[PDB]
Amino acid sequence: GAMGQKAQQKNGYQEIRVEVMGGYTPELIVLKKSVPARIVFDRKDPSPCLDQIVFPDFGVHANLPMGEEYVVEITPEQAGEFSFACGMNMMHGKMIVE
Repeated sequence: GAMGQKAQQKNGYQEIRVEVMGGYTPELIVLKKSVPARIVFDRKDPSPCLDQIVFPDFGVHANLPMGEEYVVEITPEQAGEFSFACGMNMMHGKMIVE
């Protein structure tokens, strides 16, 4: 039942809305390669483990505003299995670049 979510392809860039409520809604986000992609993190739950988000495969660390959405713009120049989480051995977020 662990199905992934495909991001929407816009005019030259991709976008995906990740509903943050007790965890990450889209367990695995699928995106293309060599294309600018933005991840929209909508904070619905004021969970402490969801206060900050860091991409260990991109080197991007940002904070999420409660009651609002924070977008992370990245450029996947390599095809493979990527991931995102908060802290270390916690949360669950995967990304697949074609």
